[PDB]
Amino acid sequence: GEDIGHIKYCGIVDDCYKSKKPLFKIWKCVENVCVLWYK
Repeated sequence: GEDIGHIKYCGIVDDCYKSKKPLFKIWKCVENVCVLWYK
């Protein structure tokens, strides 16, 4: 299990990642933390 990574307690609404023009939806605000693509 993880242990204090590089989270930031949610992003803002739907832009957790740091970029105003990404390539694909990955980082999202979930569980009050930054989560990647999950199927």
